[PDB]
Amino acid sequence: TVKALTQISSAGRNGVGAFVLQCKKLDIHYSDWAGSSRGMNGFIKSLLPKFAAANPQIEFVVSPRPAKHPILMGHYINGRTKAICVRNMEPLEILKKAELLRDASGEKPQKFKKPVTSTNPSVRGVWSPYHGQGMAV
Amino acid sequence: PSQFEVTKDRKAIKARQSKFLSGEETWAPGKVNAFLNSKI
Amino acid sequence: QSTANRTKRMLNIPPHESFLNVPVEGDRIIFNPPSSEASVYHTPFKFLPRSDPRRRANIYKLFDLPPVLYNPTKSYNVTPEQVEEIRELRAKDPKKYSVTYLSNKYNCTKVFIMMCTQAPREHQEQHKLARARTAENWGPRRAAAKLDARRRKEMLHRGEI
Amino acid sequence: TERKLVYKTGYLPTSVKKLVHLSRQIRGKTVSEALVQMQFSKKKMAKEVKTELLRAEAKAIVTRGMGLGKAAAAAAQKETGAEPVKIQTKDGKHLEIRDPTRIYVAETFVNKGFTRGVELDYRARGRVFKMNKPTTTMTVVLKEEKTRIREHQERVAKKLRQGPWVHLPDRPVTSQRQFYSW
Amino acid sequence: NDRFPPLEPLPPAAESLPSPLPERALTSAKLAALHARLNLSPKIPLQTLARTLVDASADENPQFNNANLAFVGQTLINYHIAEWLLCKYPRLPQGILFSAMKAYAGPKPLLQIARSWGVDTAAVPGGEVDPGLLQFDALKPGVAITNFGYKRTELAYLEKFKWRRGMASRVVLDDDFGDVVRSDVSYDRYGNPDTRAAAERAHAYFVRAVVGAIYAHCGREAAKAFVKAHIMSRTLDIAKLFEFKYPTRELAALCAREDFEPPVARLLSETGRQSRTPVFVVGIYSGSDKLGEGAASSLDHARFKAAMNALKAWYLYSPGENPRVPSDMLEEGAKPWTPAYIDMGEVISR
Amino acid sequence: PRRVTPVDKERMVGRWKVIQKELQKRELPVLGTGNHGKYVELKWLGSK
Amino acid sequence: AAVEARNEDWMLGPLAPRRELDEITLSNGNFFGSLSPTRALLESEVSEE
Amino acid sequence: MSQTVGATRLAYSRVWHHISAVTPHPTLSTIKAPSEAITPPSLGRLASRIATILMGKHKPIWDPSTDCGDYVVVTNCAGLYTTGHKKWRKTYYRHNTRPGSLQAITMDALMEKHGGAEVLRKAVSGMLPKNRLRDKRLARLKAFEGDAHPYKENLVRFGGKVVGAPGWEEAVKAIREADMERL
Amino acid sequence: KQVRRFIPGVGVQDEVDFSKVGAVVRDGKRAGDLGVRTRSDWEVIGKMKSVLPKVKAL
Amino acid sequence: QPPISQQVKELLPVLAAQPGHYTTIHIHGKPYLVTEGDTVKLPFKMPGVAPGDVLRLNRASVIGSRDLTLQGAPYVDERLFECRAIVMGTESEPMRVMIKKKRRCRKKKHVFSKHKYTVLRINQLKINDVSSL
RNA sequence: GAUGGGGUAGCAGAACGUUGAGUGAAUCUUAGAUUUUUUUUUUAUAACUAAAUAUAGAUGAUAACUCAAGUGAGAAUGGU
Ligand SMILES: [Mg+2]
Ligand SMILES: [Mg+2]
Ligand SMILES: [Mg+2]
Ligand SMILES: [Mg+2]
Ligand SMILES: [Mg+2]
Repeated sequence: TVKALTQISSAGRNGVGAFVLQCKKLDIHYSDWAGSSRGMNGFIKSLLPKFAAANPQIEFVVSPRPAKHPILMGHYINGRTKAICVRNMEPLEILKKAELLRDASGEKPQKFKKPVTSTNPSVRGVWSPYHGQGMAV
Repeated sequence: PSQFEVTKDRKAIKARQSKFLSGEETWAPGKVNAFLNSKI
Repeated sequence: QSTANRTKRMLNIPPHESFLNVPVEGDRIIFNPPSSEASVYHTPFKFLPRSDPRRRANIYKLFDLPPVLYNPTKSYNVTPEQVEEIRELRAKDPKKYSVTYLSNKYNCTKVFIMMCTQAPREHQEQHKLARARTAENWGPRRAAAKLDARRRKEMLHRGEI
Repeated sequence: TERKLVYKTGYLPTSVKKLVHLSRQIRGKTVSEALVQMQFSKKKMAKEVKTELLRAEAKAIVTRGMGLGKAAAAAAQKETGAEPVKIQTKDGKHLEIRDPTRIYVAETFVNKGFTRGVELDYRARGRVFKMNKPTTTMTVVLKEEKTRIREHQERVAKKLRQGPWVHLPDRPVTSQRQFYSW
Repeated sequence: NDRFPPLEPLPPAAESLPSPLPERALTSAKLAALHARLNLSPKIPLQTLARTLVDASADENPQFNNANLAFVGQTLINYHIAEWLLCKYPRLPQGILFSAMKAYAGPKPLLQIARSWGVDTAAVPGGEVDPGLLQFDALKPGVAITNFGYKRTELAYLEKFKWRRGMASRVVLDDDFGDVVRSDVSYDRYGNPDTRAAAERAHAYFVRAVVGAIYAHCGREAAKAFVKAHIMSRTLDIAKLFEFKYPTRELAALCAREDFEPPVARLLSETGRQSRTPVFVVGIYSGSDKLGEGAASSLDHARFKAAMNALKAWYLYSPGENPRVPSDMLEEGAKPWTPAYIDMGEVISR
Repeated sequence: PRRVTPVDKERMVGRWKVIQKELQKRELPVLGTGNHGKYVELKWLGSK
Repeated sequence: AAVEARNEDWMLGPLAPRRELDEITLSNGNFFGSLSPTRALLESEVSEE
Repeated sequence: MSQTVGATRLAYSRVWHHISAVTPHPTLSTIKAPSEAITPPSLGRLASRIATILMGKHKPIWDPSTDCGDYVVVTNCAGLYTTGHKKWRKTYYRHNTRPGSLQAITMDALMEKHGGAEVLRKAVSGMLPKNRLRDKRLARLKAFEGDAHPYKENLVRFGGKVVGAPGWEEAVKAIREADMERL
Repeated sequence: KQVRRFIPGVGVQDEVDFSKVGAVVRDGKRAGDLGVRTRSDWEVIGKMKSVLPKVKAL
Repeated sequence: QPPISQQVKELLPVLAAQPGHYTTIHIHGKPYLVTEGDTVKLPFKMPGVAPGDVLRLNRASVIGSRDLTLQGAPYVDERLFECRAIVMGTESEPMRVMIKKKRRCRKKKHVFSKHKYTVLRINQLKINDVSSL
């Protein structure tokens, strides 16, 4: 007799079959008064239009935020955010910072430990002393 | 604290203590601790 | 060690000698049976259908038995008439004509006696109580070990052990 | 759901090193047990702790409504003939609770207070040192037995959730290498 | 007021409507991003992708909601996943087959798929919310999608007196996963086990309606490609869905059915007998062929584990990892169809 | 064109219309401080 | 104290304490909901400004 | 990471190995010809082989933090093989921090009080890492003076044939041949 | 396979699939000149309420 | 092109017929043992790639199954397998500070390092049919 | 497919921060300015995101550029 377990579900592998960019929204805040936003205002007029036209899967929201530095706040599918203050940055520095939020995921930064990350079982199995030619001391 | 002359506030809390314990009075929650518009 | 790079070298384990005898002048396919337990997806040839073309001699060919642990023997020593005798006796006096007494009398297994007849509901409740009274005599240390033994069994049949 | 009273005593003429030991004594005990231990203690502050503990029990009953289910408790169990609740504190002490409204000392800590006074210690060679006369306060958190029952049921569920012990555990291999070693 | 003019112009009757108007979908930046995030064909307008986000609990009209779109998509998802399991694992027991389907096209995975797309929900539905948000009211469970199951005349006793329900009938009466059929407002409250089921249900209907939208606009092949890209692409270990009862009897019944020699357990290896953590490696043979093997810290457990692995090997037989599906013949220009392997059925034992 | 405030965010998600009825039901201010006046206990005593 | 009382009433609900029956506050000697004669009569001498 | 995803139960299990201090060892002996001159493993050469088993360094999953070692049952430790005059001229020392309390004993005198098992324990003990796993690993060394020991049922087997027995290699090969009849 | 991207100096480079080989880069001062879908392109798609997949395809 | 050996043309179908397969790809000479569906986090920022780009990997030293293992002398012939990856994005580590200091010298020089890493997803790993070659 | 990379005494260049000042009768703030905390992100002696607590309309805070210094402390048997 075989009883079925109904607590296990399938897991998604973003990239296999279909790809989905993790960055889903980009909040672009500026200031018409703060001098630290002179570069941000230029990024919104010179480079943001073409950058947004090339990333139609991201939602761009340009809203003023007077009395505050300019920030680039990205929202990710995992539910986290990443805000980068771009005060006193030139337009091309803003673009390089915006491409960082696009290419990035919401996951927290982690030190480099292992290149490969796998969930499927070993093709050759795991070693066992009871499945070889034995060992004589 | 053992030698503080018990004031009138202390004598009033000891009388109520005997009423709640004896069963003469049924304890109820406060109603004048704060004047909230929610009343919850 | 002082750095992660040095720690990686002190804990290094070389690859299997099979992968060390690399080829030269061209590619090569070698037979590398690993010392590991195989998955259930490596279906034995006996479980493959007769149509499945993948059936084929062992890879070794393309290039006594161990001790007995459990070999039971089924027996049928009870007749349709003796089954009725087991039923009337079990219901007449379930205390005297226990399943062990009927098992030894008719040369059967204690299970088969329970497949032919069941004691009255009254005799069954006292059995569950007797096992519950002896359970309350267990301390916290023995009651926890008993529960662990009942969970390992369930986990085993779920593939978790 | 759970009643609680935080009571801070007055300033007692003693030090922290002295009063800390009387606080740790009544910690975890019932108010009745703590009062009996203060009545028969050889310490001088035990008389003050007993007075302050009776004051705290009065505010707990009048202001918070604690310890007001003893009559209804006895009828629930003695008439019914049911078995009271058996729990085990965090220290491991076994208890059999018949009244879930019984007040007990849940938390207790001592705090340093203002300096009572200064005494000059005149020593040899014309040297003078200032001795400080200390004051300290004790804070007791009174709760009902419902809290010890809930906290016990949580520790039991946590132990039952950690799974059983298995003979052959699947311990992980932590080092990754770009080849097969077997 | 004068200092805070509205950001998105809306008529005064906006809040009165249950869902935003269709034309409003043409001014939402969330929709346009969602449409491109899924690489949907331009044949699917934004007004249609907006209709896939309105649950029947937010708009009771047969239109403007997910009801019909989700039903068509559910039939496509369930069909493509069913034929795919019977061609990859033709020996799966019926119970394991129901769980495998529910593991791919059930409310749990579809909830994860909808979240994998970056679809946020609206707090409370209304004509003022962004059309790019999933709209539904978790307080109203009186909405149910049409299915192909029937209500059992003994359902009242099934739930109360624990009456028995067989597996052979779940294919005709119960739903596609074996589940029986038919199993002012104040927001000062917390969640509930019912609101979670209502929310999980809303996300599922959305993923289904997206598939139904692709089918209505693009066609059949486009729908199959979408299902095959976001659903069948997921990973599931079916071996972990097996729970055996007396596996030693089921294996003996299997060998008896196929006319194999009676199974005999043999000790292939052992160490640590008379210790605290021994290792008994038992292998079950039918004659000279090794069927299964299991290693445990007890002789009985090692014998049961060996029989379970022998039964899994029988049930988890797979002709191939990417087998042909009968749906491939509908696509014109396909090679002739080769008959697939049809199993007799799971073993029924004492 | 202007700053996006918490009120606007609630309006986008639809929660604002639910917040108005509650605050109004409890006679609490919606977008304001009301008609209560500033603290005066220290002012009446002569605080500077 | 009113900041501590409003929060306590919001969290406890049916267990809201009866503060009107508590002892006086030794910091000032006043009962619950009671002012001081100096503060109710405003007998404090203020600056000529 | 694929190579480590699976069941590590049998890799971390404790295997019970066996070795006799009297049986010639063509690998650990220094004399390799003629066949009649091959000796058993000398005291230290045997101890170096055991310390490797107790540490688990023969395993491809070895890690020094994890105690993945195995057991080693040693028999016939009364015939412990030694070269030169170690048996009568080697000395073991001992001190307890008290001046004058230096205890000395020769190998032959130590084998008279605690047998050859203690001579082998000291040799293996010094070959193990000096850390908090040294006492556990050394405890898994099971040294006995004769052929009798309480672990004749724990020794690893393959088809009922204990490793080191006459025909244990044929039992192993017979099991692997029957293991290739599968996909 | 290179996805659509924006080069600061050149312009917007459309998706190119070198497997079937076409890196066309469009620059301009209007959205229509960049080679992307605009709000107008979405409005004409929505007004084409008559286009229908062929019955055979369905 | 150099024809495949008969020993490889005979056993490759047996290699591709087994359930699972792994491969050891080489990116800039460094090996990575991966399988279909695995995620690779390279210790460097690959220039000229954005999330969504598809790469064709063509330097594999080992392509094997449980029992069989195909070995190439420098590498395996590209005609025998098809491995493809997709760029998932770019990750970063937390800023770490290395303090360079000598004894009896107060100057503590700081070094701030925050490196970026490109992440790939192996979405295809199949063995081709060589009955035609 | 540029070249270069340890550092005391010491020499040199480029910046950050603190306090006050000018633009400033400026800018922003119950649709929450400011809150010694916590948290998040960004090559980062710094700022930023968010959270919690309290509640100000200016004797509040503030970008940018510039001006001037009682301007940066684990080390003086240093002082309080
Ligand atoms: Mg004198
Ligand atoms: Mg150098
Ligand atoms: Mg230098
Ligand atoms: Mg703060
Ligand atoms: Mg100093």
